[PDB]
Amino acid sequence: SPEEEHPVKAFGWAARDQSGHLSPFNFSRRATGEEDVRFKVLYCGVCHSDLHSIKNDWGFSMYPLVPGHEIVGEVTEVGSKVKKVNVGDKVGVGCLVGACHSCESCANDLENYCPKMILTYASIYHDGTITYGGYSNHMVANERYIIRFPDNMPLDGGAPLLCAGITVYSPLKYFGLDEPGKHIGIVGLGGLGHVAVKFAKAFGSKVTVISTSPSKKEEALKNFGADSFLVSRDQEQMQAAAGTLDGIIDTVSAVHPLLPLFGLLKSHGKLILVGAPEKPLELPAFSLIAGRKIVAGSGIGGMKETQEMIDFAAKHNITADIEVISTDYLNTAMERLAKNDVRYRFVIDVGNTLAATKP
Amino acid sequence: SPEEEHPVKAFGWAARDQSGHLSPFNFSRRATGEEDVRFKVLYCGVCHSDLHSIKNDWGFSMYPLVPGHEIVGEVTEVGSKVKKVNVGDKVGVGCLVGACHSCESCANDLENYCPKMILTYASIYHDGTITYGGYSNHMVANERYIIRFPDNMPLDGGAPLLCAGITVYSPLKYFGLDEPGKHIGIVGLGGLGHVAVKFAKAFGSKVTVISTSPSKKEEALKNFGADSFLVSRDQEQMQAAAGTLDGIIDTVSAVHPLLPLFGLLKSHGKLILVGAPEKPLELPAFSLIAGRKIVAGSGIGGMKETQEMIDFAAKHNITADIEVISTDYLNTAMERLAKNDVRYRFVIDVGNTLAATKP
Ligand SMILES: NC(=O)c1ccc[n+]([C@@H]2O[C@H](COP(=O)([O-])OP(=O)(O)OC[C@H]3O[C@@H](n4cnc5c(N)ncnc54)[C@H](OP(=O)(O)O)[C@@H]3O)[C@@H](O)[C@H]2O)c1
Ligand SMILES: NC(=O)c1ccc[n+]([C@@H]2O[C@H](COP(=O)([O-])OP(=O)(O)OC[C@H]3O[C@@H](n4cnc5c(N)ncnc54)[C@H](OP(=O)(O)O)[C@@H]3O)[C@@H](O)[C@H]2O)c1
Ligand SMILES: [Zn+2]
Ligand SMILES: [Zn+2]
Ligand SMILES: [Zn+2]
Ligand SMILES: [Zn+2]
Repeated sequence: SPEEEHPVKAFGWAARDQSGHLSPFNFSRRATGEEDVRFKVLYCGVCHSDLHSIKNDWGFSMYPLVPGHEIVGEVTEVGSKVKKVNVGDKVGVGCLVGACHSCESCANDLENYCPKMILTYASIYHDGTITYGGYSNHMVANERYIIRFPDNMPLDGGAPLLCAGITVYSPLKYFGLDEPGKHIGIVGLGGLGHVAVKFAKAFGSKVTVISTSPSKKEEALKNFGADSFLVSRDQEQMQAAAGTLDGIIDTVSAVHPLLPLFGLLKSHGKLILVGAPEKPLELPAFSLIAGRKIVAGSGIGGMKETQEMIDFAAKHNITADIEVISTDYLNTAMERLAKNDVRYRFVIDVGNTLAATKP
Repeated sequence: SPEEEHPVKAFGWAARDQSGHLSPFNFSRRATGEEDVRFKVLYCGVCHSDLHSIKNDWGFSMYPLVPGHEIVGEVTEVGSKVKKVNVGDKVGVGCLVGACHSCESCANDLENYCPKMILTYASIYHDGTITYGGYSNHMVANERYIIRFPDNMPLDGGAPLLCAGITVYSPLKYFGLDEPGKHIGIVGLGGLGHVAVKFAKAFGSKVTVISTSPSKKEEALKNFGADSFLVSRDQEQMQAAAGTLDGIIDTVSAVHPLLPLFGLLKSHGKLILVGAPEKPLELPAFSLIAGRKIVAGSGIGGMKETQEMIDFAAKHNITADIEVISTDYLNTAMERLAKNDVRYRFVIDVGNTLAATKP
């Protein structure tokens, strides 16, 4: 049973089937190994991936499932061989908790592209046990997967950077879209989306937000500093912005038309997909052939870059626009997320509200 | 009318509607300008694009339509300003006959990606008249679009290189798939596909052919030098070749599964689409995200590279494997091409059979 699997008792909220209903769940975590860092969870951002997972949208879900991979907390214990962290330090854990550490990808700081990468939740750890996420009281992870939180970085506002942040920061850098002056488009002004605008602006790029929500126009332009706001619903407005973007970061969580997006790209432009739709997208061959355009994918980021990303965010005072919620509000929050009703990221105040939900 | 539009009478075969039925057609071409090169058409390869066009598969077809853009012939007249071409020289014309010549793309020898590029047929020329292709008695084109044919290359066997050849040569070079030690896959062993294998091997790469025709195995391995032949519908064979390719050149002219192709690619692999299916392809976001893979498109090539391509082909004794046909066999040939019944490129013997079809 989950409660007896490991020596240290743990408590959190989990889903038991694809209805995705979350409720109190008792389990356990391994003892602190020599290279392990144990910490009390203070905050955990809510990623749409969490929603996809509890609902089994991708079909890769095993239950019971404890989601959450934008975890921030305070160190309570460290193994005898830990070097970069001390008890009391503020740390975080993203989407990864392990990898093989013996392949070219891992050697090149790309644990995220390791064929044996281990996800923070819904995966199998090196000890053969299921991984449980951040919607819980405490966490333990190997030092290589521990992110050191900057002193000038709010614990709640910076939590989403652990997944949303690195996921958009990584491709902007890798695909050479972080050049000042370049025109970058962001599709879907949601969790990853609004954070992507912030990073793009910090890199000095001109940003165009492509959205299905006219109500987000003022916030996109006046608060996030987007240079242009396009409603994908408006074919008229889209055509007027034809061939204006050097690259696009698409964060849409559902199947959506790609044709219009390629139209916004300049010759040789790049469309980067980071959203994880449940089903395949439509790709018009002509959209790529005419202008030698590219469509690529990107997943989170390696551990080294994740730390570099949070260090950059702290220097540029970048944080997510969050709505802090109590643990018992999780099911309502999940429905609001499904209905595009959050501006722009939910963050669970685990440290102050989880304990009270114990039956 | 086509016959009165220009001063020089011309004769060829054209389609009048989406049925694609080809028959004798009288038209005309402009007088030889100061920078123009006029030549008698000796051969014209039959590209599947010709088939797509006459059947109006893409919807951009204007009728009457004279296809053909793998044109080879002998110069009969040259303008006073022509610098490198002389009467009697063997020359060729590919998919392009013009561009703006005042933009960045043109300046970078990429007339093919110029927004005002002018296709050899079914386009509008600088004088506002419709362009007619190589299924005709003679051709006239500005010197910048004239390819100088190498002395050691057959006029018929080399004709297909003008479109099929440059189209596969360009991406191999551009996406860095032209190096020994690289394992490349070619999807669809047809007109473009078989020439692609030849160039790939000439570059020194290891080549895997992915086909739906098992009868093509022997020719692929024995004649073209492919190192591996995979039947795309054989899941077991495809599975065993998982993650072995650095890149893939997809020439398929119809909708086909991309998921299996992504499976063959190594991490960070590139899938290059050159085939032009009318309907959209299915693109699973996870196929790109898991491994940071790319799908790109490529169209023919610029004039500078087209000349470099044919020179490279001549140096390596590369030619298309053709079936020479008489002009009056065109409708039967189009039916066979539609049914994937040619090994591997039809080439019209215009110089010896076109005139005979004049009533
Ligand atoms: N690959 C990776 O590494 C990675 C990492 C984290 C998350 N993801 C994935 O990225 C996606 C977004 O996550 P979030 O956490 O950013 O989600 P979110 O907060 O729900 O934001 C998605 C944003 O997209 C738009 N959208 C939703 N449904 C749409 C539809 N049917 N058509 C067009 N636009 C639609 C909305 O923006 P508008 O109101 O502006 O239209 C919505 O605000 C999820 O699929 C998630 O699993 C991938
Ligand atoms: N973008 C550009 O610059 C450019 C330039 C020239 C041509 N093209 C386009 O490239 C495509 C190929 O032209 P070709 O002239 O090379 O054509 P082709 O000679 O007909 O060859 C297409 C080859 O693909 C495969 N194929 C056909 N139907 C298929 C199906 N339903 N499923 C899977 N494979 C299929 C067959 O190979 P197997 O027998 O091995 O399966 C066929 O031999 C056309 O769409 C053409 O318009 C693009
Ligand atoms: Zn996430
Ligand atoms: Zn590894
Ligand atoms: Zn062609
Ligand atoms: Zn131009």
